[PDB]
Amino acid sequence: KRITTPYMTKYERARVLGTRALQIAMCAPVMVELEGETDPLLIAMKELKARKIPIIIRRYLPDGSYEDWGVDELIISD
Amino acid sequence: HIDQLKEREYNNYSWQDLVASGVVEYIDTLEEETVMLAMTPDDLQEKEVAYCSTYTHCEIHPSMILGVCASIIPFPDHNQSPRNTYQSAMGKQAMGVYITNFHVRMDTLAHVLYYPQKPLVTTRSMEYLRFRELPAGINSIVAIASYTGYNQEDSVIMNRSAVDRGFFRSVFYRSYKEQESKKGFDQEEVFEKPTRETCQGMRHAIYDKLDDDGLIAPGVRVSGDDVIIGKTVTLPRYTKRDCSTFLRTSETGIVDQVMVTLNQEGYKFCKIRVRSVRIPQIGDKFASRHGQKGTCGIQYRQEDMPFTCEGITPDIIINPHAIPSRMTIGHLIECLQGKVSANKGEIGDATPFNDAVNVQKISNLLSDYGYHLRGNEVLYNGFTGRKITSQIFIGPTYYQRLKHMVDDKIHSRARGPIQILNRQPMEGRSRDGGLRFGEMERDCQIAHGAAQFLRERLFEASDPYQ
Amino acid sequence: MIYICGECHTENEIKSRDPIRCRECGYRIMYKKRTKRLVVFDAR
Amino acid sequence: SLKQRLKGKEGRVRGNLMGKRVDFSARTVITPDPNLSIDQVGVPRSIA
Amino acid sequence: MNAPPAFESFLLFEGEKKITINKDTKVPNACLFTINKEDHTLGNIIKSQLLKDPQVLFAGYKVPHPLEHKIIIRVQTTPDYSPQEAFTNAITDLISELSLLEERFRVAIKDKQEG
Amino acid sequence: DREVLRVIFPTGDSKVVLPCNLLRMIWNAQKIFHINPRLPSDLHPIKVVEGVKELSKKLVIVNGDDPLSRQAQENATLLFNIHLRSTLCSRRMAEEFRLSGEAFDWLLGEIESKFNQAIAHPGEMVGALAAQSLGEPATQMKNVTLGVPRLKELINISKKPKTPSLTVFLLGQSARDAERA
Amino acid sequence: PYANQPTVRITELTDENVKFIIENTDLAVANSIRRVFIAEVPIIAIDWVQIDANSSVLHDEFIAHRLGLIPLTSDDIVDKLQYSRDCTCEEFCPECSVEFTLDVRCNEDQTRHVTSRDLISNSPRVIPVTSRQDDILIVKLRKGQELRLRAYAKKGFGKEHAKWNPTAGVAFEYDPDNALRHTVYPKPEEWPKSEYSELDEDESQAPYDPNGKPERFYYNVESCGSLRPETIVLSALSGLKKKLSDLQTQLSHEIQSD
Amino acid sequence: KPSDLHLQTGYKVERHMCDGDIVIFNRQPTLHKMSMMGHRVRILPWSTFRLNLSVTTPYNADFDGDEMNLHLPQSLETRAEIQELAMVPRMIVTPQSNRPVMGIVQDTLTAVRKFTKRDVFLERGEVMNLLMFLSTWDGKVPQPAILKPRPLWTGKQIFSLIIPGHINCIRTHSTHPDDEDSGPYKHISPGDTKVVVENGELIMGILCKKSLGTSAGSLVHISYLEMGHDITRLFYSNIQTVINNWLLIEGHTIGIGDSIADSKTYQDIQNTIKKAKQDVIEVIEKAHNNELEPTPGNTLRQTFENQVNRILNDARDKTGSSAQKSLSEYNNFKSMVVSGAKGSKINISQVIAVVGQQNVEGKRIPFGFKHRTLPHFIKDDYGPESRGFVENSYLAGLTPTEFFFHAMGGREGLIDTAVKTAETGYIQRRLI
Amino acid sequence: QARAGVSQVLNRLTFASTLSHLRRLNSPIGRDGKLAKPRQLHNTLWGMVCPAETPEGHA
Amino acid sequence: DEITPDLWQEACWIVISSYFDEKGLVRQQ
Amino acid sequence: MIIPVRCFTCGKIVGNKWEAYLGLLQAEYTEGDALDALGLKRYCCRRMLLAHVDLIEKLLNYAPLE
Amino acid sequence: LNGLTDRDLCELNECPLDPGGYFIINGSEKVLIAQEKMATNTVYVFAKKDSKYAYTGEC
Amino acid sequence: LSEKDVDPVRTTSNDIVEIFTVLGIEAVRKALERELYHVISFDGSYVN
RNA sequence: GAGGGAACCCACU
Ligand SMILES: [Mg+2]
Ligand SMILES: [Zn+2]
Ligand SMILES: [Zn+2]
Ligand SMILES: [Zn+2]
Repeated sequence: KRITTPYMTKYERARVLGTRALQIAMCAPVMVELEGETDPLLIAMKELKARKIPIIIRRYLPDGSYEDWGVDELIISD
Repeated sequence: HIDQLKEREYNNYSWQDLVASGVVEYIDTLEEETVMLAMTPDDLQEKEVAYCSTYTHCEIHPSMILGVCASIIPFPDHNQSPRNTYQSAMGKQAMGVYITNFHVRMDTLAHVLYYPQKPLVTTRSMEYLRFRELPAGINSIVAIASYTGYNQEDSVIMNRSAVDRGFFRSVFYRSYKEQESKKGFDQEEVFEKPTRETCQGMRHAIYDKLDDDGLIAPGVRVSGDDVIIGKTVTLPRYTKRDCSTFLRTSETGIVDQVMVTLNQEGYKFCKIRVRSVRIPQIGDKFASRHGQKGTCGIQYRQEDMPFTCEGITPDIIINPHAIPSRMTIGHLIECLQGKVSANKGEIGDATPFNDAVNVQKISNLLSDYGYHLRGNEVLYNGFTGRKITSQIFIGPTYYQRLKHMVDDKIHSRARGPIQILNRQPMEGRSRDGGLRFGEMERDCQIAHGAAQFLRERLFEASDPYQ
Repeated sequence: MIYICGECHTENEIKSRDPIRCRECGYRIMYKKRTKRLVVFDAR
Repeated sequence: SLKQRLKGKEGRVRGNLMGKRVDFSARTVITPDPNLSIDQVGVPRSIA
Repeated sequence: MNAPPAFESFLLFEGEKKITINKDTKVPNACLFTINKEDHTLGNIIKSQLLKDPQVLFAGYKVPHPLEHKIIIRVQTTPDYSPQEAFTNAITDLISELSLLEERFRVAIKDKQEG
Repeated sequence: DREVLRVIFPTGDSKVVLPCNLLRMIWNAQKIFHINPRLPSDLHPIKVVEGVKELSKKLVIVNGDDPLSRQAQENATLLFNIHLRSTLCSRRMAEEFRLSGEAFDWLLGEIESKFNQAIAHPGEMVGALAAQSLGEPATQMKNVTLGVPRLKELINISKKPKTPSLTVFLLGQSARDAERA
Repeated sequence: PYANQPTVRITELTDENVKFIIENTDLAVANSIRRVFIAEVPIIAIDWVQIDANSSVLHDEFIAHRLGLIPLTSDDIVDKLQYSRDCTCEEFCPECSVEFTLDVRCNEDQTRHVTSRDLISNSPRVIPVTSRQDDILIVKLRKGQELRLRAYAKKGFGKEHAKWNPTAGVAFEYDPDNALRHTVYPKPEEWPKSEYSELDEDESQAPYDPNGKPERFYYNVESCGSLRPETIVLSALSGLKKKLSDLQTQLSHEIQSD
Repeated sequence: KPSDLHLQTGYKVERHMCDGDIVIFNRQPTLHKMSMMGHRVRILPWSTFRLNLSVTTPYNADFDGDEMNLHLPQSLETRAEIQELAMVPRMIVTPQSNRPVMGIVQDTLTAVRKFTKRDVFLERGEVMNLLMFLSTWDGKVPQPAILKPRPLWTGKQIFSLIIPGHINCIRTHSTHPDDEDSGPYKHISPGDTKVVVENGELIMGILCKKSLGTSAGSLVHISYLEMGHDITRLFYSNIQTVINNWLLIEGHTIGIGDSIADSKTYQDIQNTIKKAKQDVIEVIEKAHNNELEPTPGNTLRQTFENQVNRILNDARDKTGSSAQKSLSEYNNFKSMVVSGAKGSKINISQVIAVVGQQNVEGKRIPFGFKHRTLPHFIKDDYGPESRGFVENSYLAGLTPTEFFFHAMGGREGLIDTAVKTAETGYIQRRLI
Repeated sequence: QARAGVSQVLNRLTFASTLSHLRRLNSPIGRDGKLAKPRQLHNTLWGMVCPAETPEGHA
Repeated sequence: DEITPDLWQEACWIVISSYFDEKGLVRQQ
Repeated sequence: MIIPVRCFTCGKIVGNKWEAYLGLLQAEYTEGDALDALGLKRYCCRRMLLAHVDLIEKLLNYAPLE
Repeated sequence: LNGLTDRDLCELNECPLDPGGYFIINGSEKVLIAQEKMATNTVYVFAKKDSKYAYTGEC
Repeated sequence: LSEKDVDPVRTTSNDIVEIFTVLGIEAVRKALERELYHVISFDGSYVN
């Protein structure tokens, strides 16, 4: 029932990484094991690579409807 | 006539006597459209087909078609014309000694080179522009070479050891004017040394460097947050508030002169000249006399610069790629002629239309002095001592230090003053202002798709409001 | 304090609110003394 | 007038909404550096 | 304004190590010697002296940025030899070279001055 | 496909703009899998036929199974599928490219990944991209007018062009001799 | 131990320059010796200027810069003089600096040439070089103009400032006949021969030597006057050896630390 | 006070901008989206913005006094947007012309043309010094292309080490002959002018602007398409560092000796100029004696102008062809032209042989006086010297009439730039 | 409604700038004009007006 | 007597020097 | 304005040579012979004296404020 | 400063190389830039384009 | 186009307005694309 | 620990 692309767009990747980095900087629980690094961007990218970011992208269609895609449901091709 | 004019101050023969003799005459543009001009007297003394047998006038010298700024260009007929235009623009921005009585004058902006040199390669028209007496520039050993990649895209490498010896060192003079003014009976601005418990709204600065007349003394080091004129205005316990004159920010220097006088309407009027020494820096603009502008990209010491077998290092290294699309061949000929001039002990002649000066003649003259005839030399790498495989064109070329230093242009803002009306950051580095994130930048960030950066720039780095 | 007259090279004591005029030659342009504070220049 | 306040490239909309002065911005002369990578800019210590 | 002090090209500040050795993990028996507050002088002589040692498989130096004052010397040796040992022996050979050159220059100056 | 191409390109200009560089990836497969072009290959031609069929099935620009979606998907990938069947012909793959079976499978996977990397991302501000892409070369720009004045006469729909003109083409023998022209 | 065994042949020794030839060493050793000539030979030069009065037409930083560029005799005294960064004094002392004073007032109708002869040192071993040629012109004064200043000269080398560079011109050469083809002439007949060339007039360039390396190096070290040129070369060899010894000490400490 | 120096979790510290910080870097005019790119901050001890040289092409920047702007993103969302969207390696290839915007520029370009020639041989110390500046090097010194009599590596070996991954690319050098591909030496190039890179190894060919520049199908383009943005960023940096350090050994200059031609070449140029001026005089005599036949679609004066301009363009082309044919392989104008770094064959022609015809508004120099270009000519003089043909070179120097006509020609270009900027900017604004 | 820039502050950065500013001519045609003819270097400027010295940009 | 071409450059710069000795450069103002 | 103490390129002392050079030029030497008599062999040192403009003499024609 | 020798100008703290040609207004040096205009009293005939006039004479 | 022995297929104008009024909106779309391509690619410049 | 605007001119890329 979902017609949008199964790939995570570059804008979706940028905003999910920024939002997850801000959440980690506001002391959200880290979803992966971190090997002693501090930067929230690096933790956000290794969470995205592990596909464990707890964020749902709501993609709006021009007709007004929307599709909810998990970050773990999309293909991180870039 | 020539013999009479050789003793102008003996015979009292002058130019006006030459006009009265019927020898020269003034022709305007409407009359010039009916005259028949010989370019040179060689057009007169011509054989059976002279192309014209009815010449009415002769040019005194064709190089007199140039103006003041185009007459300092050496070999202007060997350059592309837009480069001559660019040099005519930049010769007005070149720092030398602008006037002899600069110590008397307090100009708002003043620029004095330490060691201005007359060019080794001059034009004869420069004898009447007084460029021999007030020159703007230094003859520099310029090697046109690609060295470490730091001279690319109109950049120069300078010799740091040369710069330490005063090469292109200059002085910036800035004058600050202030006056007491009686803007009403109760209002009375006055030059006083202010006191913290008495003056309203100080700028949290030091006031100890002021003398008790409210004026700083000559010879005192000053910085960007320093008071140089202490003026208080009476408020109609804080009977007076602070309206002191402050030094412009990040313009460190030394008070050179303080002058006190009366203005037209009889109030006390102070002018303070502050002196700052500008050592050549990375990012300072330098130009030859051929449109070859460029900022200093790096400065190497004498042991790092490439050297000839005599131990000569270039003062300036310029990129070869500055030459081909520009076709500033007069730069190369000036460099060659300057090598010949410095070896011979003479001032080379670079009047534009001169058949006595030729590239072959300059080449033979250079080969007569033990150098390669085309100005190339075998240079050795400064870092390793190995010979550079190519042979480098190197010799004296007249360079100019332009007014555009990087320290008069570097500007950053984190947060600070904002405008009253729109509550956005101010204008310019002089007011600690912000940079304009204009419409084209907005379009570029739309095309990037960075909407949160667009919101940061256009909403919460400029003027948040609720 | 002590101001040098611009024309006549002489030093003159001037108090505050006193009009700036040389008592010798009546010249209105006067210059401050070089300071007595101790300023160090690197010889570079 | 108010119309002159709103109109033009120096007006309210084009000069204060489509584009505007920003904080956290710096401007200075650029010089070459072959030793920096392409994604890297050398910054003076005063600006930083 | 942003001009560094001229002594910073050759003076170590507090806590700045002169030479630091890092094992180069790409190939066996390779080390990177980061020498602080030096330039092409010592880097060039040490690299060329290491190039004379037949047990040295690689010897090079670089200034990573000319506005910084730092030398990186990469030395790779044979497995029966050490890059630290090669670097030490290169410095020892250069010191003996300069001692011999110093005494022979003194002898030649004395001979030239006596006639 | 050849007839469709000659309808689309009547001037015979074979230079097109397409997402996946098929010749370079065939060369990449040859270099990766150590293809000996002088030895017989283990790639069946029917493997080429069926692999190109499934690959063209899984290169989707327009989603959907309705006939409108299928027609739009066939139209959107028509040039690329023509070039794919032309390049990954079984005859060319056997005697010209000489690829092996694993090289061909890697080729299909690489073509699919490179095509899916080429699809326009939703959120692309392509109008601003187009306006900057037609204005940036404008900075670097019969008496027919060209350059910036002609660009102005185009984007401003001018009822009075500077040099209005026709290009009249002639039919039959009228086009072949100068006297009836 | 793969050290070279270099040999020295002095060909000229004046009070201004030394011309010499180093054989059987490497090009990097020769170039580093040249670089220490220019950059890392310490001399004594004025580095601290306090101007008490300056009525001259030249401003105070100008006078200070000219005073810094004046060479001072440093033979046998720069070896025993301490760097101010390494000295136990607070600001200045005779163990790390030399005091100079200048007190010149022009009271005559003739222009007074304030030269380096007017620099009066508190140490007789450190004087201006022209005060042992004319004297280096510091400034020119007219009647009523004055210059009083106090300076301090300290140890330093040319890597810091070019006023501490002891050499005027270090001419350096190797392979004068271009046998190694380290430079490639498009037209070898257009090029003048070196001073050290060993070719006949019909020949323009030596035959190529594929087994050759840079092995013979020619120097003309010209002194600015602060040290004797042979003292410059000896101090350069000593300074390079001391740099290598300090680096070896730090390297041994780093090896033992790991 | 220290009581105000306490940090709690959830506090913000407005710390100074440091190494590795992400910024947006910008040059006005911001024409396309690659005039604002994300850069990583490196602090360097002077007062300028240091910039990489390959990056100067998307900014349309040089260092003749350009000032550029730097915006610091203030949040983690904007920082990640710039990091994942607007960085320089992601902006290597543009969607405008499906080709790279940044390539190898001017000294890296001139010396990679000089470095990948067949007769470039590097000794062991030179190779080790060059490999010090290869950041992607794996630590293994390659076997030299020549082992005996002496171990020598070629420049193609070192650039093969520079070329990343297993790039396969075929290009041609700018001096590639047209009939070489049909000859017997197609796959063994006699002039080394067919560039073949196979498995990331530069097998053959001299690299230039056609291989390392901003063209479609170039080596950096293939590197971006096959290896992504980070490996291509390392590729750009490695090319620049290794080539710029080999150029210390090799060196590149321009001199007055590169502007000289042979005496035989000067004689040929003077003969061509004399013959063309004679042809112009003959066409003038044909037009004056009413023997000039108008061409279809044009009047007699415009056919005369077309004939004269054809003769003078043939003169300029033939003198320029002789000028390039005189040039040796050591000529540095030729080096910078065949590298594609700077200049053209027209520039070499104007420097060495003939500047050419000066044009104002597409015609020859107008009769600004009564039927005279200058008062030094006779009336109705339609010859080459009168109407703005400069028969001298920049080396020879211009005659005063030629100098004035050349100034008239260059003023046209200055005017065109100054008055085209505003209309082009208005077109961009309306398009946006 | 009056012409501006007839009187200018005299440039005193160089002696050459002072001389050039003291010998300066001005066409009072608006710099927003995009016609090229007043900006062109006319033939009749020989010996009267310098063919090289003109500003860059709008003027 | 007529000025020979070998003396012409020196003569023309003599008369130019005479012109700038009288008029100067700001004579129009 | 005044003769530099050092040659900019090499650092040879030229500040003690300006008055000697002027005296040699007054003694009917050519400029090249005057430069050769002062030991200025390199053309970098010769441009120091050849191209020097001694503006300090004309600055000394103004009455001093101090 | 009219008729003064260079020594008299130096005694007045004026530069003898200074050309003059400018004014001092409120202490600021002001130069009058020369202004081009069409010549007076001369008949000039032009052809106005895209107008009701084929030719026009102007004085 | 109506004239005899004139190709009624390939004959075209460079006038956008008359192409719109004679042949329609898709034809003037194609004509606009062709004329913009001509302006762009006169210099040899390529835009996607 | 920060109190004018406007106009004009010059200049920079
Ligand atoms: Mg620029
Ligand atoms: Zn008095
Ligand atoms: Zn001490
Ligand atoms: Zn010198």
